[PDB]
Amino acid sequence: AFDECACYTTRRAARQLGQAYDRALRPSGLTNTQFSTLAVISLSEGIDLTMSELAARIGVERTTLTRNLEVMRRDGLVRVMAGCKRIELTAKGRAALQKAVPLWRGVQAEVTASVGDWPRVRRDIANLGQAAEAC
Amino acid sequence: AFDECACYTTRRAARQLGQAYDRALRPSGLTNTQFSTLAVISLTMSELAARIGVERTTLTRNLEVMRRDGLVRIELTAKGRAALQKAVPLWRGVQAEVTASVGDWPRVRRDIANLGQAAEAC
Repeated sequence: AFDECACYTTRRAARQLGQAYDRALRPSGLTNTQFSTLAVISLSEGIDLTMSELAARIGVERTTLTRNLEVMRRDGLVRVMAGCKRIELTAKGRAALQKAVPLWRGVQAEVTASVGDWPRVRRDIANLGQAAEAC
Repeated sequence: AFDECACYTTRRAARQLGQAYDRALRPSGLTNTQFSTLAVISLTMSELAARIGVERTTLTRNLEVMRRDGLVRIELTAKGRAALQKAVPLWRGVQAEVTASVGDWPRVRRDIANLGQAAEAC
Protein backbone atom coordinates (compact mmCIF):
# COMPACT_ATOMS: atom_id res chain seq x y z
CA ALA A 1 0.00 0.00 0.00
CA PHE A 2 1.97 2.98 -1.36
CA ASP A 3 -0.99 5.37 -1.26
CA GLU A 4 -0.10 6.39 2.28
CA CYS A 5 3.59 7.19 1.75
CA ALA A 6 4.22 10.48 3.57
CA CYS A 7 6.63 11.68 0.89
CA TYR A 8 4.26 10.64 -1.90
CA THR A 9 1.08 12.23 -0.55
CA THR A 10 2.78 15.43 0.58
CA ARG A 11 4.56 15.72 -2.77
CA ARG A 12 1.34 15.07 -4.70
CA ALA A 13 -0.52 17.56 -2.51
CA ALA A 14 2.09 20.34 -2.68
CA ARG A 15 2.08 20.06 -6.47
CA GLN A 16 -1.71 20.33 -6.71
CA LEU A 17 -1.40 23.35 -4.41
CA GLY A 18 1.22 24.88 -6.68
CA GLN A 19 -1.18 24.49 -9.60
CA ALA A 20 -4.17 26.07 -7.85
CA TYR A 21 -2.01 28.86 -6.43
CA ASP A 22 -0.57 29.50 -9.90
CA ARG A 23 -4.07 29.62 -11.37
CA ALA A 24 -5.29 32.02 -8.68
CA LEU A 25 -2.24 34.27 -9.10
CA ARG A 26 -2.62 34.45 -12.89
CA PRO A 27 -3.92 38.06 -12.82
CA SER A 28 -0.93 39.34 -10.82
CA GLY A 29 1.41 37.72 -13.34
CA LEU A 30 3.15 35.74 -10.61
CA THR A 31 3.86 32.06 -10.04
CA ASN A 32 3.48 30.66 -6.52
CA THR A 33 7.26 30.39 -6.16
CA GLN A 34 7.76 33.90 -7.56
CA PHE A 35 5.07 35.32 -5.29
CA SER A 36 6.77 33.46 -2.45
CA THR A 37 10.24 34.89 -3.08
CA LEU A 38 8.77 38.39 -3.42
CA ALA A 39 6.88 38.06 -0.14
CA VAL A 40 10.10 36.84 1.49
CA ILE A 41 12.01 39.84 0.15
CA SER A 42 9.30 42.32 1.15
CA LEU A 43 9.50 40.75 4.61
CA SER A 44 13.25 40.79 5.08
CA GLU A 45 14.25 44.11 3.47
CA GLY A 46 17.39 45.63 0.09
CA ILE A 47 19.22 42.70 1.67
CA ASP A 48 22.23 40.45 1.14
CA LEU A 49 21.38 36.76 0.91
CA THR A 50 22.93 33.53 -0.34
CA MET A 51 20.99 31.80 -3.11
CA SER A 52 20.88 28.65 -0.99
CA GLU A 53 19.83 30.68 2.06
CA LEU A 54 16.96 32.04 -0.04
CA ALA A 55 16.09 28.86 -1.96
CA ALA A 56 15.77 27.03 1.36
CA ARG A 57 13.45 29.69 2.80
CA ILE A 58 11.03 29.33 -0.12
CA GLY A 59 11.52 25.56 -0.07
CA VAL A 60 13.00 25.20 -3.55
CA GLU A 61 16.33 24.27 -5.14
CA ARG A 62 19.05 26.83 -5.88
CA THR A 63 18.85 26.21 -9.63
CA THR A 64 15.08 26.68 -9.63
CA LEU A 65 15.29 29.76 -7.42
CA THR A 66 18.08 31.38 -9.43
CA ARG A 67 16.32 30.71 -12.74
CA ASN A 68 13.14 32.22 -11.32
CA LEU A 69 15.01 35.14 -9.77
CA GLU A 70 16.39 35.76 -13.26
CA VAL A 71 13.02 35.85 -15.02
CA MET A 72 11.88 38.08 -12.16
CA ARG A 73 14.71 40.63 -12.36
CA ARG A 74 14.37 40.37 -16.13
CA ASP A 75 10.78 41.52 -15.64
CA GLY A 76 11.77 44.39 -13.37
CA LEU A 77 10.13 42.94 -10.27
CA VAL A 78 13.42 42.63 -8.42
CA ARG A 79 16.78 44.37 -8.66
CA VAL A 80 19.78 42.10 -8.09
CA MET A 81 23.31 43.42 -7.69
CA ALA A 82 26.36 42.02 -5.90
CA GLY A 83 26.60 42.20 -2.11
CA CYS A 84 26.35 36.61 -1.40
CA LYS A 85 23.93 38.81 -3.36
CA ARG A 86 21.99 42.06 -2.93
CA ILE A 87 18.31 41.70 -3.85
CA GLU A 88 15.82 44.59 -3.83
CA LEU A 89 12.13 45.05 -4.56
CA THR A 90 11.30 47.36 -7.45
CA ALA A 91 8.19 49.54 -7.35
CA LYS A 92 6.75 47.20 -9.98
CA GLY A 93 7.56 44.23 -7.76
CA ARG A 94 5.76 45.86 -4.85
CA ALA A 95 2.80 46.45 -7.17
CA ALA A 96 2.60 42.84 -8.37
CA LEU A 97 2.93 41.58 -4.80
CA GLN A 98 0.26 43.99 -3.55
CA LYS A 99 -2.01 42.81 -6.37
CA ALA A 100 -1.22 39.14 -5.77
CA VAL A 101 -1.89 39.18 -2.02
CA PRO A 102 -5.71 39.24 -2.23
CA LEU A 103 -5.57 36.51 -4.89
CA TRP A 104 -3.32 34.36 -2.70
CA ARG A 105 -5.53 35.16 0.29
CA GLY A 106 -8.62 33.87 -1.52
CA VAL A 107 -7.12 30.54 -2.56
CA GLN A 108 -5.55 30.10 0.89
CA ALA A 109 -8.96 30.49 2.52
CA GLU A 110 -10.67 28.18 0.02
CA VAL A 111 -8.02 25.47 0.41
CA THR A 112 -7.56 25.56 4.19
CA ALA A 113 -11.34 25.28 4.61
CA SER A 114 -10.89 21.59 3.81
CA VAL A 115 -9.37 21.07 7.27
CA GLY A 116 -10.86 21.49 10.74
CA ASP A 117 -8.04 23.62 12.08
CA TRP A 118 -5.47 24.97 9.61
CA PRO A 119 -2.97 26.19 12.23
CA ARG A 120 -3.05 22.69 13.73
CA VAL A 121 -2.57 20.93 10.39
CA ARG A 122 0.02 23.44 9.18
CA ARG A 123 2.16 22.94 12.27
CA ASP A 124 1.80 19.17 11.89
CA ILE A 125 2.94 19.23 8.25
CA ALA A 126 5.84 21.54 9.10
CA ASN A 127 6.71 19.36 12.09
CA LEU A 128 6.56 16.43 9.67
CA GLY A 129 9.00 18.19 7.36
CA GLN A 130 11.44 19.12 10.12
CA ALA A 131 11.09 15.54 11.34
CA ALA A 132 12.10 14.34 7.87
CA GLU A 133 14.92 16.89 7.83
CA ALA A 134 16.39 15.68 11.13
CA CYS A 135 16.18 12.11 9.81
CA ALA B 1 1.54 36.73 7.32
CA PHE B 2 2.80 34.41 4.58
CA ASP B 3 4.28 31.83 6.95
CA GLU B 4 0.88 30.19 7.22
CA CYS B 5 0.87 29.80 3.44
CA ALA B 6 -0.43 26.31 2.73
CA CYS B 7 1.56 26.17 -0.50
CA TYR B 8 4.85 27.08 1.20
CA THR B 9 4.45 24.78 4.22
CA THR B 10 3.60 21.80 2.02
CA ARG B 11 6.28 22.44 -0.60
CA ARG B 12 8.95 22.72 2.10
CA ALA B 13 7.74 19.65 3.99
CA ALA B 14 7.54 17.74 0.70
CA ARG B 15 11.13 18.61 -0.14
CA GLN B 16 12.45 17.62 3.29
CA LEU B 17 10.57 14.33 2.96
CA GLY B 18 11.75 13.58 -0.57
CA GLN B 19 15.27 14.08 0.76
CA ALA B 20 14.76 11.82 3.78
CA TYR B 21 13.30 9.13 1.53
CA ASP B 22 16.17 9.51 -0.93
CA ARG B 23 18.50 8.90 1.99
CA ALA B 24 16.66 5.77 3.13
CA LEU B 25 16.36 4.43 -0.42
CA ARG B 26 20.10 4.60 -1.14
CA PRO B 27 20.88 0.87 -0.69
CA SER B 28 18.46 0.14 -3.55
CA GLY B 29 19.98 2.72 -5.90
CA LEU B 30 16.74 4.63 -6.39
CA THR B 31 15.45 8.12 -5.74
CA ASN B 32 12.04 8.75 -4.18
CA THR B 33 10.52 9.74 -7.53
CA GLN B 34 12.08 6.75 -9.29
CA PHE B 35 10.63 4.56 -6.55
CA SER B 36 7.28 6.32 -6.94
CA THR B 37 7.18 5.78 -10.71
CA LEU B 38 7.98 2.09 -10.33
CA ALA B 39 5.41 1.81 -7.55
CA VAL B 40 2.75 3.43 -9.71
CA ILE B 41 3.44 1.39 -12.85
CA SER B 42 3.18 -1.81 -10.81
CA LEU B 43 -0.34 -0.69 -9.90
CA THR B 44 -0.58 8.78 -21.04
CA MET B 45 2.25 10.82 -19.52
CA SER B 46 0.55 13.84 -17.94
CA GLU B 47 -1.70 11.12 -16.55
CA LEU B 48 1.28 9.42 -14.91
CA ALA B 49 3.18 12.57 -13.95
CA ALA B 50 0.08 13.95 -12.24
CA ARG B 51 -0.39 10.74 -10.25
CA ILE B 52 3.17 10.50 -8.91
CA GLY B 53 3.14 14.26 -8.39
CA VAL B 54 5.82 15.59 -10.75
CA GLU B 55 5.98 17.68 -13.93
CA ARG B 56 5.97 16.11 -17.40
CA THR B 57 9.54 17.14 -18.21
CA THR B 58 10.64 15.68 -14.87
CA LEU B 59 8.74 12.42 -15.35
CA THR B 60 9.98 11.96 -18.91
CA ARG B 61 13.68 12.49 -18.16
CA ASN B 62 13.29 10.20 -15.15
CA LEU B 63 11.50 7.66 -17.31
CA GLU B 64 14.43 8.00 -19.70
CA VAL B 65 17.13 7.16 -17.16
CA MET B 66 15.00 4.35 -15.73
CA ARG B 67 14.42 2.68 -19.10
CA ARG B 68 18.12 3.26 -19.67
CA ASP B 69 18.83 1.36 -16.45
CA GLY B 70 16.61 -1.45 -17.73
CA LEU B 71 13.95 -0.88 -15.08
CA VAL B 72 11.16 -0.06 -17.54
CA ARG B 73 10.36 -0.83 -21.19
CA ILE B 74 5.27 1.00 -20.13
CA GLU B 75 6.30 -2.32 -18.58
CA LEU B 76 8.28 -2.90 -15.46
CA THR B 77 11.03 -5.34 -16.28
CA ALA B 78 12.21 -8.16 -14.05
CA LYS B 79 14.89 -5.73 -12.90
CA GLY B 80 12.28 -3.02 -12.44
CA ARG B 81 10.20 -5.22 -10.16
CA ALA B 82 13.32 -6.36 -8.32
CA ALA B 83 14.54 -2.80 -7.79
CA LEU B 84 11.07 -2.00 -6.49
CA GLN B 85 10.93 -4.98 -4.13
CA LYS B 86 14.35 -4.13 -2.68
CA ALA B 87 13.24 -0.58 -1.94
CA VAL B 88 10.06 -1.65 -0.16
CA PRO B 89 11.46 -2.55 3.28
CA LEU B 90 13.59 0.61 3.10
CA TRP B 91 10.59 2.82 2.34
CA ARG B 92 8.82 0.99 5.14
CA GLY B 93 11.52 1.69 7.71
CA VAL B 94 11.54 5.39 6.87
CA GLN B 95 7.76 5.56 6.45
CA ALA B 96 7.55 4.29 10.02
CA GLU B 97 10.37 6.52 11.23
CA VAL B 98 8.93 9.76 9.83
CA THR B 99 5.24 9.24 10.55
CA ALA B 100 6.08 8.62 14.21
CA SER B 101 6.49 12.39 14.42
CA VAL B 102 2.70 12.75 14.43
CA GLY B 103 -0.14 11.59 16.67
CA ASP B 104 -2.35 9.90 14.11
CA TRP B 105 -0.62 9.59 10.75
CA PRO B 106 -3.75 8.41 8.89
CA ARG B 107 -5.50 11.58 10.09
CA VAL B 108 -2.77 14.06 9.18
CA ARG B 109 -2.37 12.16 5.91
CA ARG B 110 -6.06 12.67 5.23
CA ASP B 111 -5.71 16.37 6.04
CA ILE B 112 -2.80 16.72 3.61
CA ALA B 113 -4.65 14.81 0.88
CA ASN B 114 -7.73 16.92 1.59
CA LEU B 115 -5.50 19.97 1.24
CA GLY B 116 -4.21 19.00 -2.20
CA GLN B 117 -7.69 17.74 -2.96
CA ALA B 118 -9.15 21.11 -2.02
CA ALA B 119 -6.67 22.72 -4.40
CA GLU B 120 -7.50 20.34 -7.24
CA ALA B 121 -11.19 21.24 -6.98
CA CYS B 122 -10.14 24.84 -7.64
